[PDB]
Amino acid sequence: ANKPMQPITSTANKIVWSDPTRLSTTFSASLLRQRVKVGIAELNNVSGQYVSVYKRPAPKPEGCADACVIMPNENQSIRTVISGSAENLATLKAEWETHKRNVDTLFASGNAGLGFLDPTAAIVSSDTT
Amino acid sequence: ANKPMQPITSTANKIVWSDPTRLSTTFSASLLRQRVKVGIAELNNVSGQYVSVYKRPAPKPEGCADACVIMPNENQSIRTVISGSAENLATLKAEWETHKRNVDTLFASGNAGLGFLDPTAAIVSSDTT
Amino acid sequence: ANKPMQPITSTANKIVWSDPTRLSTTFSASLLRQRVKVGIAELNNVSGQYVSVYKRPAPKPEGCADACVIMPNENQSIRTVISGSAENLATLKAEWETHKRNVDTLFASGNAGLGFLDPTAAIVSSDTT
Amino acid sequence: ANKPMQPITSTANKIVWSDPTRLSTTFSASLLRQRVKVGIAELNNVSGQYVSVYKRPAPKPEGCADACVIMPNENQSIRTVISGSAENLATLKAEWETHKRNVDTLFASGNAGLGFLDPTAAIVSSDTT
Amino acid sequence: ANKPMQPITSTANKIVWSDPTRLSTTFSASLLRQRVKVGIAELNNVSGQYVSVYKRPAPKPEGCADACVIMPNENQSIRTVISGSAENLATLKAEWETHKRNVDTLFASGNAGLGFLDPTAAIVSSDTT
RNA sequence: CUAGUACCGCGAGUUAUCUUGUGGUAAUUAAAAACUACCAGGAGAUAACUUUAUGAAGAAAAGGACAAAAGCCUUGCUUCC
Repeated sequence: ANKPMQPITSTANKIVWSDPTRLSTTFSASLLRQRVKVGIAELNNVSGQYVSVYKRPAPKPEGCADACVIMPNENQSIRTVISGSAENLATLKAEWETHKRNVDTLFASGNAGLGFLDPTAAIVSSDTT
Repeated sequence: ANKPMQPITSTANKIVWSDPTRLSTTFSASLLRQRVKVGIAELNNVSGQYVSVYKRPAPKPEGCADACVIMPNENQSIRTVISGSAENLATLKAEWETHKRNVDTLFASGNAGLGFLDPTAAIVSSDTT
Repeated sequence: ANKPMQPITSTANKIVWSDPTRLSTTFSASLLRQRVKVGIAELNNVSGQYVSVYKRPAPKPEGCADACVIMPNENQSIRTVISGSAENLATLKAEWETHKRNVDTLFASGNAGLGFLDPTAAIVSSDTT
Repeated sequence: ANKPMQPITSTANKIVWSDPTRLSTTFSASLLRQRVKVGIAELNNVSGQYVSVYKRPAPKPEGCADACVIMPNENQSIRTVISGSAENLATLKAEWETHKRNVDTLFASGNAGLGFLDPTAAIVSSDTT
Repeated sequence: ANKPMQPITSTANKIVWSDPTRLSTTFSASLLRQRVKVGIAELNNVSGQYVSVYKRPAPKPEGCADACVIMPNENQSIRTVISGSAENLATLKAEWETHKRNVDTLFASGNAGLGFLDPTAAIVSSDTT
């Protein structure tokens, strides 16, 4: 039951969503479409840039029930860019799906968030046996 | 019990742990292997430096309960460097054990931390009778 | 038991012990008291340096050995420094055994003295669960 | 009873005592030994400077005590210098004995502490009748 | 049952092992991967430098092992370099296997180790009849 | 008192972090009086680099004599620093 956003800046190359209850949080997606001559063939390349921004209150040190004592907000941001030829969209979606698993198995379930990299983490590619 | 730290940076020359609860707490172990020349014999020397760091906020003058403002924190650092030939590790451990007791006599049980030195403390060497 | 040392050089800040039978073995403790001031608080910082020195003969020809080979000697040293304010000394002692515990589980039980590092070793915090 | 101090800095001339509970409380003694000649005979004069320092917090309460209003300390210093040849040390102790009573009359029992001189106060000499 | 080693230092392109009992013994594996351009047949090349180092004491005089006399150890080194395209690795393994056969002919079975070269020994090709 | 005895010092620079806090930049103030935002900056603690004490090591490419070279030298790079 997440709060849905509404578009704010609608443009042929950029749309920004923001939450009515919390105007601070945003999610903006921008596309840059380009035509590429990779070799003896002309191809249409697209680079979609998706960024989600959230301003959250700081840790709120313990034993501080007082309401109007207010801390500043840090910067929780996530940026993603997807670059690939349009005709290879079907196989590109496989890349996006497996990219999520690699990040999740390394950061979500792993400890990459705290700042530690696990060389023995098991990550796999899109290609299957 | 105690919350176990988890490594944040790992390297064959140094490893740094940190408390996931608070990142200020730190315990870093570093090594410096060295090949040391003695009389017609070559011996492998290892010098391991171990540092434990804690940020403790103020002494918090008692009487009144703490108002919710952060106290500037001081550094409580314990640094330990152990140097010796690798092959004499068996006897160096005994030297480490008696070293712990000697410091405990001066500091854990004495008033060394307050800045006082007792020239009558009982100090026992690694060699036994 | 172990042979006690007697004080050698009683200085304003440094006292050095030494075994009467073996003058090579020493245990010197030096104190440095500093006047440090933090936010609206006056602190007495104490940095205690403790050095344990032992000169150990070489591994001694393996296989066997007589009682007249007398190999050269090599330096075994252990230095620890304890830095912090005396105002919160009682809690400063808390990480001392924790620092003792962390090094023991990493160097005594482990093989860090040889030159190895164990990124998966159990390192526990001073604070309690 | 009274909490004893421990020596801090030891020197051939000066030794400083400080209280473990209150590091600021201080009793320092410094001696300057010198040879002087008056009746074509050398005399070994000893000058002993004794200083006692305490930091009494000024009378903070004004009806209101409160948990943690902390207002600064004041200087309470007592310095005594004892001079005279060690040859007449036996009678010089009696001089110290008399000096104590004379000061006690003016200050300990009288109102010299308030800042008043009593001309008719009873003052007696070391020499007895 | 040969003694197993564990890695000493890790690097992006270098791993070394050493025996805990004897730190002198080492085994270094270093890789160098580089992009090789060919006649419009792109290839990936690797260069593996494998070094085995042993410090062995010089041979004691014949007919006497009793006397625990230590000769200064000498350096024994075996270094191997493998270069080739990763695509042709499968047949390159046969190259390595054949290389062993030729060396064993001169070195192990033969006496090329003593400094004597035999232009008669059978040297077989990698490919089969 | 002064051959000695004995006594004294332990530190460089740059950068960042924390604490203290000298001035300046403007505000309320007739005001750089004093609180505030920034900088410079005296001081104490910590971290990184050149280099100090005193620095030391790790070859793998190049040139130097030479066959374009390696082995004899240094430099690229790194380590506590």
